[PDB]
Amino acid sequence: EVKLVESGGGLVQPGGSLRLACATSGFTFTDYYMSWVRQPPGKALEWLGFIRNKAKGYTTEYSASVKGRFTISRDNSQSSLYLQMNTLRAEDSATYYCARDHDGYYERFAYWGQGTLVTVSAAATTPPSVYPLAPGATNSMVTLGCLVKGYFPEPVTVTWNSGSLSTGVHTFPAVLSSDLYTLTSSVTVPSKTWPSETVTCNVAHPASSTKVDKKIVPR
Amino acid sequence: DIVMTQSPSSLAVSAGEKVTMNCKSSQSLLNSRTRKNYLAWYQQKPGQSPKLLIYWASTRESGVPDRFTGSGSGTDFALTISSVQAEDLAVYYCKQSYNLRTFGGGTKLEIKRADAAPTVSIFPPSSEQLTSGGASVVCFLNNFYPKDINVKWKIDGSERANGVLNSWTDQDSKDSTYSMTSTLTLTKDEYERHNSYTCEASHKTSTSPIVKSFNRN
Ligand SMILES: C=CCO[C@]1(C(=O)O)C[C@@H](O[C@]2(C(=O)O)C[C@@H](O)[C@@H](O)[C@@H]([C@H](O)CO[C@]3(C(=O)O)C[C@@H](O)[C@@H](O)[C@@H]([C@H](O)CO)O3)O2)[C@@H](O)[C@@H]([C@H](O)CO)O1
Ligand SMILES: [Zn+2]
Repeated sequence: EVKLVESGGGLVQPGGSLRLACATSGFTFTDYYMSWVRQPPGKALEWLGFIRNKAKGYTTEYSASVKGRFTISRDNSQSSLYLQMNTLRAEDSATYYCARDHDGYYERFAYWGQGTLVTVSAAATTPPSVYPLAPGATNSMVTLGCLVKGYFPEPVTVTWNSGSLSTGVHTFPAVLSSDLYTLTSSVTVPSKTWPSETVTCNVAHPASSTKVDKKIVPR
Repeated sequence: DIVMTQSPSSLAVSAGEKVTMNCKSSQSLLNSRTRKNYLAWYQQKPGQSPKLLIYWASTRESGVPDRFTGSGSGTDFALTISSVQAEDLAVYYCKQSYNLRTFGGGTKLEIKRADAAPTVSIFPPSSEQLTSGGASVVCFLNNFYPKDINVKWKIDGSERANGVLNSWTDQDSKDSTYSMTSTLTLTKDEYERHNSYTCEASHKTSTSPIVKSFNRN
């Protein structure tokens, strides 16, 4: 099981600086180039740089867009990869991936991390309020939701019954208004299963270390 | 400077049908030393990380279905999907690794399917939000096709458009539908001055609008 995991992402002031991390495992870290790739929400992937393998001296190269301003390093005893970002602007706001790169032969990014989201804003970390969307109607199925309102920055995660409600879920893209995000998540279950069996939304906002469970009770 | 450019920007196609998308390089990606074209294709499903489909232009990565074929040489490349499936909804990226690395702008593949009508659900403010001074009325238009749709909010039989924010989802990977939220945000005070709250979904699947409403009491 090759795994790549980015961390260090979150809210940063414009002009500020930030270091991201990429933890790797399940392959000989030292034999591979590793690259960093970013992506503004709704936009395209931009390659930022790589660091070569052992055989090639762990040397770095950068794209013209961030060259002289971003810095890649690796910890070969830990199988870790870093990106150091300086003098940030809102253009730098993006999900950042680390990807396994060249091994000396293959020309592919065979594996990618899940990405960590960076938001460059003077706005402040605001935790979310979480509201229960309870109905009542009737039908053979019933729809419930949670309203996640007034948080900053992105992202939040929403699960239902701790992930054991996986189908019938629609989590909607957040909308920004007056520097705050609001999104909702819907779940559809058999009318027969609710409210006999409980339905709970679990919302997380790691920027503010917020964790909320919200049980959906009949009004 | 190797600029990568992709075509088209977006297209929809029915399941079972064939898709070709193109990738152009500002110079040849043909390594003369190795006789391989350094061009890779990555598939990025909604909310997912990119995953590798093809490398050296035509080489399928293990696990990838034969439905996907990478073709081309020099400056012009193509990812063809022989029989498109509901799960192929994604943005596709080509990437050169001949002078460092550079991604194209991507092709967004959407899936055409039969028209479908939205399931509409309306939700009054929670007692929790109310006591804090706010009142959000939420309406879910779920699992409809196609994406173009209209919501009208009616308070006490009168249309209102202030404080209505709407949000569409990506296409579903299983059934190729869209869903959308319409959220009407009031103060508790305004919410209490009126008694009837109505969400109206108008969509090409019907001449008659789907209406969901609740009374404050
Ligand atoms: C620098 C002397 C000449 O190097 C070559 C040549 O370019 O003619 C290629 C060189 O290839 C190898 C090797 O040493 O076996 C393997 C090859 O796959 C690469 O790893 C290269 C380099 O390490 C460069 O790779 C990169 C880079 O680091 O910038 C990244 C790659 O993904 C790709 O972009 C290459 C690009 O295609 C240029 O090569 O650049 O090293 C080797 O074949 C020697 C040969 O022994 C003669 O000296 O020739
Ligand atoms: Zn009024």
